This record gives sequence, structure tokens and C-alpha cells, in this order.
Amino acid sequence: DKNIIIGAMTALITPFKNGKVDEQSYARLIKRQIENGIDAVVPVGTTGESATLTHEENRTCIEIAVETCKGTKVKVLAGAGSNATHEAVGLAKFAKEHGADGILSVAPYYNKPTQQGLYEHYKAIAQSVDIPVLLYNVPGRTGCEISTDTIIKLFRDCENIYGVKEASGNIDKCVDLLAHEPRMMLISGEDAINYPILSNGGKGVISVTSNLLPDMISALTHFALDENYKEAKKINDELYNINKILFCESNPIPIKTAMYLAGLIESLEFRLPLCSPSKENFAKIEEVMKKYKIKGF
Amino acid sequence: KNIIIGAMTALITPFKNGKVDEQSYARLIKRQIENGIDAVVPVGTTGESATLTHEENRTCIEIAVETCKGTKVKVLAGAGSNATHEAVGLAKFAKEHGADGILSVAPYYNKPTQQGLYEHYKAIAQSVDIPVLLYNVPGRTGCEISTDTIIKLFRDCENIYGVKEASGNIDKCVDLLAHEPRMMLISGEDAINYPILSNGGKGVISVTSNLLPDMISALTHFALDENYKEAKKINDELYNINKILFCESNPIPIKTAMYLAGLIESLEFRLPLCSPSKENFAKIEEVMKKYKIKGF
Ligand SMILES: [Mg+2]
Ligand SMILES: [Mg+2]
Ligand SMILES: [Mg+2]
Ligand SMILES: [Mg+2]
Ligand SMILES: [Mg+2]
Repeated sequence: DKNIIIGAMTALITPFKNGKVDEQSYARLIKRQIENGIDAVVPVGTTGESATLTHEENRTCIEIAVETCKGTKVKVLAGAGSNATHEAVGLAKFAKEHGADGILSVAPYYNKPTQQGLYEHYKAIAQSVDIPVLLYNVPGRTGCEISTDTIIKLFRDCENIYGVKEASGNIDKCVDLLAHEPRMMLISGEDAINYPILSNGGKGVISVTSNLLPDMISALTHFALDENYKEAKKINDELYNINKILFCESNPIPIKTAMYLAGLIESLEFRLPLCSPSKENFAKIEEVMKKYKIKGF
Repeated sequence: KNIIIGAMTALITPFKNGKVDEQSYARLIKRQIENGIDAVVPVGTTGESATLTHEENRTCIEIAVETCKGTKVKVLAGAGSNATHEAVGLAKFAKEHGADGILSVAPYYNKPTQQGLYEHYKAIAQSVDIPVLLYNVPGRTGCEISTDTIIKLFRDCENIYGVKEASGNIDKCVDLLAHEPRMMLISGEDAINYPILSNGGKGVISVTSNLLPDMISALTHFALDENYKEAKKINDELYNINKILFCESNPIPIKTAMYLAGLIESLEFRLPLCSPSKENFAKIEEVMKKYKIKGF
């Protein structure tokens, strides 16, 4: 029916060098994701520090992702959202112009639209492009919730809206969504509960942990999609300690720390207001990493 | 320190035919000045900062500065961002265009750590020489500026003189002023204006004052003179309107009330904000009839 983008996906960190996007590191990281079974990559989402990138840096990250996935089956689901509808429409059109296969569009943050407003927000975005649109609910960061009813109405009313990324630690809501609209693509945005979401019929993940451990997240998701739930849970359980420690400080502070500790990025750099973890949490991230096998390039 | 305190208004931004109604905007500010308000906050949360262009942000601050000249009324410009580089540029822009100080909201959405918030605000304060009021509203931003961070920033940065609190947490208000009694605690929560003032807060940055500027100004002034019996009377009388103004997300109710009072021409928002439900529209209309609303 609808065009979809599902499976194992990575919310890419954006590496910085001397305060600039390391464009070589970025392309190299994406290649490493492709080679470890990932099905799609998400440039400039939350994990990519979308908030602190200039518009040209946003274009650059998206274009590099498109260019690096050419010749592969891996799709580019571009972070393209904003708490201003006029801007979100513009960011959607631009992501499409630069070759993105679809867009991930975060619910408006800070200004707390009502459900009616969220509906009109996403309807305007979806009308402005002809590529798939994945809603993105993360109430702990936005201060609002796209309700089940709103999500289901948007899925049914707008042809290119095909599912939602849930980062709301609410398995009840995941049941609610797929019990009333089994045709939508529920996507886990919370690594520690990837398996519970997939086993209730979710069709993919947009992962933080896959930045560090893409082969494990790929295998988990693919097992689950193959209905080999036993093997998916085994990996989900193994990943629990790292899944949780990657949120000991606000994402992406721990994941960038882990990537640096693993030698996968050259510098532990953020853009303010993000900064390096405390010494104690730095030490905890390094401790948890010890029992995982981290792929190189 | 240099401070901006007293009774202050988070100005709504009126729209007409999709554009900032610039004449309405100046007229609304004049009405605030004429009803005892001590400062105006253009382009904060209540003014829908998130959906204004950089040019409209500029126009709004410039109209505020120009309308307040030759009066005591100060311009405490909304100027914050979840990107530190952009918050610094917004702070510089506000100063260079004549604002008396800035209100800078805690970074929303990307949830910086307390170290991150310290460095964020330290960067902003070092960029201008005008007063900076922090703004804590965890229900909208997803983060909380802790008491220790607020106190550290106040003691380490000359321009930082207090915090607008919109967190429903009177324990924290006590914590702040018991450990750092020199800061200016500013109520960002109309319903508890008097409790914050009576614990030593020195002003309000009000939503309700858009509609009832004389009442909020009296409340504040009674309280600052330690006429607490009178300030509590107004706070109690205002509770019903203070609460109904958040039956939907601010500023959807206050704009609806201003429109119903004939104070703005059109009930227009920028998406993702929009008109209230029919029921909430009716409820706003009913609560307003208990209050005397000053015209122009
Ligand atoms: Mg963003
Ligand atoms: Mg914006
Ligand atoms: Mg007196
Ligand atoms: Mg007395
Ligand atoms: Mg009352």
C-alpha cells in the first residue's frame, strides 16, 4: 500500500573536528554502518545534534549520506523536523531535493501544540513532499505527546505518513497503536526495548547503540523480522547494559564518548550546550564497553 | 548588579493576514505602559518566538524599544536558543538594538547537562554587557536548571542577576533564596505570583497581564511594599483566570481572551499552534466575565 522505510536503522552521530563537521569521518562511519547490515541511516536526527548545526551543515550531512548509500540497498531517512510548521515544510522539501528516501520529523518541541495543531503540522509536511514521512514521538525531549488517535488519523489521512518512531518508554501505547491500526510501521526509538517493540509487531529500529555496535543491532532486528524471536531477545538482553549506559547522560553525549573510546572518531567534540561527560560517567561508559566486541572499519 | 524587576508582561504577538500586526503590537505595548507595567518581554514563549522569522523577531524587539523610550518601562528581550552560538548572536542582536536586558530560556529539546547549561549561559553573559535573566521552564524544555547551577551562574557572571521560574516548585524557590538571597527570583507562573513574591521574589513575567495589566501591576506593587494582605487578595481573585489561561498550551488561551476582549483584531496563530477547541473557547469567554478588562 504505502511506501515505507523499515528495518535496522542508525541515528548517526555527527563527528566534529576543530569545531567543524568531519566530512571524511562522517562518510567513513556511514560506510561502516552499511557494511554491518544496517538497512537505513538517519542523518541529523537528535543523535546527530541537529539543534546545533547550520543549515548548510545540515545539507552537507544529508548529501554525504545520500552519496555514501548510492549503489547499495541502504536508504537515507533524513532528520527533517522543527517546532515551526513553515520551517518543517521547508526542511522536508530540501531533504527531498537532496536525494533523501524519506524523512523523520520530530514532533514540535518547546511550544506544546495541541493534538489538533500536531495534526495540521504533519498534514502540511506530508502534503509538501512525495516521499515517506515517519512521525517521531519523544515527549521527554519535546514536552508534548502525539497521541495514538492523532498518529492513527495522520497515517490514515496522509498517503506518505507510514508509521512512528516511539521514544516514550510506554509499551502500553505500542500495544494501543498496533491493536487499532495494524497496518502502520511502529519503529523503536529506544534501544533497551527494541525487542519488546519488534515482538509486538514493530518493523524496525532507529538506534543509538548501532553507532557503536551496528552488527548486533542489525542481527537483533533481522532475527525479529524473520520471526526468530528467541535470537532477537538473546541479543536484546546482551545489549541491555550498553543500551542503558548510553543514556547515563543526555544522548548523544555517551555514544560520542563510546565512539571516541573505541577509536572510531578522532575527537570527543560537541557543540555547546552539549559537552563532555563527567569523569565518573566517562569511566562508567568505558567499563560497560569492556564486555562487547566493537567492530572497526 | 544591574537588574530589571517589578511587574512585567510576556507580550503576545498579534498576527493579521499571516503577518505581524505591527501597529497592533505597538498599541498593546502602550496599553501595558499605561496600566503600571514595569517591563515588557517581546518574543518570549507567549509571543510565539518559535514561529517568528529572524526579521520578525528584530521588528518586534525594535517596536518594543521604540515604544518604551521616554518612559521607565524596560525592554527585557526574549533571546535564547538551544544552540549556544545562536543564543549568543541573539543576545548581541538584542543589545545592539537597544533592549535593556535579555530573557534567555534554558536549551529546549537537546537536554544539556548542568555543566552544559553553565557553559551555555556563561557564553551568553560574556557576550553582552546588559542584564541576563535565566528562564527555567522544564515542562517545555525537558531540562531543569538546578539551584546549584543557577547560583553558580549568578555568582560567576556579572550580567546574570536572577531566574524566571515556571516550574510549580515552591521548594526550589525557597532553596534558591535561602542560599543566595541576592538574586532576583521572578515568577513565571501567574497562579503562584503571590507565593513567589511573598518569599522574596522581586517581580513577575506574566501571561495574565496581557489581559489584566492593572491587576497584575497592583498585585506586584502591593507585594513589593510588603502589603501582603492586598497582594494575596488580588492573587486569589485572579486564580480562576490565571488557571483558565492554561486550559490549552500558552499562548492559545491568552490570545483567545485578547481577541474576545476586542484587544486584537484576529484570532490567528502560526502552525503548529492553532485555535482552541469550541468548549475551551466557551470556557475562556465565561471566566473573563468576572474581570474588568481595561481597553486602550
Ligand atoms: Mg533540531
Ligand atoms: Mg527554528
Ligand atoms: Mg509604595
Ligand atoms: Mg505594611
Ligand atoms: Mg479566583
